[PDB]
Amino acid sequence: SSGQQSFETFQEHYPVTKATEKHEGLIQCSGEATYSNDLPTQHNQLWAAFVIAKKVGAKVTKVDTQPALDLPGVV
Amino acid sequence: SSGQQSFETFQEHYPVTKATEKHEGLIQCSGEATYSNDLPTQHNQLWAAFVIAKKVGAKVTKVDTQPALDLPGVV
Repeated sequence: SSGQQSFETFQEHYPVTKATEKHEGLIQCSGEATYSNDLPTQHNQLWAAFVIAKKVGAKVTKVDTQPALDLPGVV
Repeated sequence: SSGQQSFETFQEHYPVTKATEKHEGLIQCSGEATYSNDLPTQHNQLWAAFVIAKKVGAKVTKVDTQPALDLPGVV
């Protein structure tokens, strides 16, 4: 595969209309850049996941959490 | 021991000139209030302490760190 790019730049507006690397390009590539879940480990942190309904049009009348809570580390 | 306080308060400027509790008062007393060293444990964190000179007007000609770096956990 290959690409070609054709465009104009205007030095008289520089740095605007200049073709540049991304503001965060290097930190993105090095793994320095942080996202939401890159927050360090907090003491007593837990993780969440949804419990879902699978029966369209039905109503949930009873929920048994015991099989989940029997696993050590489920809170 | 005992104290007395005498002061004016100006209802027309309220809440300016009102005698109130501190903005942070309850969190300061509960231990919810955070100061610089209440920042959570960070991964790979170390603690610093100063090594000090004890001989005024002398020059330090040699530093032997090996007795310190011999202790596990000194980096």
